Amino acid sequence: RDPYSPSQ
Amino acid sequence: EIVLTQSPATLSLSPGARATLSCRASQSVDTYLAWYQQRRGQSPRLLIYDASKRATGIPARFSGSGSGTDFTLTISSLEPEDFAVYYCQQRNNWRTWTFGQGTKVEINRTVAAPSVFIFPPSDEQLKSGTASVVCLLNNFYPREAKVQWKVDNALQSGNSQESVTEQDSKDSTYSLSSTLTLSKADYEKHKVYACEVTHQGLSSPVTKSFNRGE
Amino acid sequence: QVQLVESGGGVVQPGRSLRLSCVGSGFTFRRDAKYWVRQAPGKGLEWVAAISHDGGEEDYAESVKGRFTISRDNSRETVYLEMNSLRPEDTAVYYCATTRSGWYFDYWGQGALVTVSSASTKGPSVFPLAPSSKGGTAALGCLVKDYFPEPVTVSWNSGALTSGVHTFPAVLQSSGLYSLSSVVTVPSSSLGTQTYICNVNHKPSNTKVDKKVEPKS
Ligand SMILES: *[C@@H]1O[C@H](CO)[C@@H](O[C@@H]2O[C@H](CO)[C@@H](O[C@@H]3O[C@H](CO[C@H]4O[C@H](CO)[C@@H](O)[C@H](O)[C@@H]4O)[C@@H](O)[C@H](O)[C@@H]3O)[C@H](O)[C@H]2NC(C)=O)[C@H](O)[C@H]1NC(C)=O
Repeated sequence: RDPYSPSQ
Repeated sequence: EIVLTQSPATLSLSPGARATLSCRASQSVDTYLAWYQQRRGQSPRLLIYDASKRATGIPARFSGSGSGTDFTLTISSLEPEDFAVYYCQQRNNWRTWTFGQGTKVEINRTVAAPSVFIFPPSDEQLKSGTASVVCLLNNFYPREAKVQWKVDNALQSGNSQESVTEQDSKDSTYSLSSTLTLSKADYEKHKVYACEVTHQGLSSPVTKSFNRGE
Repeated sequence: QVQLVESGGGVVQPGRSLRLSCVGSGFTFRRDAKYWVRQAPGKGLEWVAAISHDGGEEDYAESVKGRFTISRDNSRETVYLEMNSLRPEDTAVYYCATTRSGWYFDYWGQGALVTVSSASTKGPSVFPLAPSSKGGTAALGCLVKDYFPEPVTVSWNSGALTSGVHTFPAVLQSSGLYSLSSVVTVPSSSLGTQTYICNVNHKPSNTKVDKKVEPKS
């Protein structure tokens, strides 16, 4: 749950 | 919190030499570390990420290594464009990104002592109520230089400012100016104004001075 | 390819607000987080703000938290930085950046300069740095004092003299005004064989000053 990981 | 620190402040090397830059994290960051290059007057650009992966388009002479708390950026053979400032970067607790304080890679050369010049304030400026005294240190290497202002043999502090050029594109030297700012009144209350310069290329500190009104 | 273009920089007085914009092209803008990283003059890089791909998450450095607001409009491929309650130490080049994973700043903009100061626009006074008739090289120059904002340009003899010229970076004085020196070193025999004129231009105040520099009586 990385709040700043890219959209999937 | 996690603090990154970099070493050395200045790395002085010849073109074509191998450069080794260090980055230290106050706690382990695993291999989550990036390196950036910032050439003079240009935006930073990503070189290495995840400690050792090259960004797309980055030449093979850049490599990264390390884990935990100690990391290295290696430039196998320096190119002219590689003389720049390099930053490392990490990210802790998902919501904070931090940098090291940067390492400057400069062109190494032989020691060159500065030639020193002192400039009294102009009569035009004294008619405005302010006196500026300028000391010039021309074409020296290495960067470290100490300038001290003396007014009637009294050492000054807090009333001078220094400015330095970038390494000269021809001889790789620096030049520096030191400006002493006094009021018209304070300037007229003293006689001898001296600039004392200490530098590695000088066997003894060089003093340039003038007497006000002569 | 990936490109980021900032806009909105300028001079602003302390306590006022300024809004920066950054438009992306050549990639899917909505896919990744966006960031602002700033660099004070002569200083290192300082991350400022971050925003998630859809704007659901935002975070800030403690130095700007409560004063800055980062936002994005993906339909316009734009990320914004709203800066309120600006302070002189907020003076910096502000870079916008995008990521491939959220961890690193994979691509950077060109930077936007923000100068926070209460100083009013003022042209410089130009004073000669006259050589003294007292080692083969002689130094002369011009002192360009008390102007705002940056920059000034200095040439010598309308650009005909460039060898030996050093125009130093400006210094910010405690008055809020800038000052710099521009100096030239020449062979000692050249002091009498040539005229030396510094051409100073300060466009923000439309100020032009030409100063002939000669040894003083
Ligand atoms: C970056 O630039 C620096 C200079 O700004 C470099 O430091 C200089 O290094 C040179 C040589 O390493 C020093 O010059 C001389 O060194 C000799 C020693 O070499 C003697 O070797 C044999 C004995 O084994 C002897 O037979 C020879 O005749 C040589 O004399 C000394 O004897 C001299 O007195 C002189 O020092 C410089 O002194 C030194 N400068 C400084 C400021 O340290 C530095 O190496 C450069 N770095 C890189 C990575 O390129």
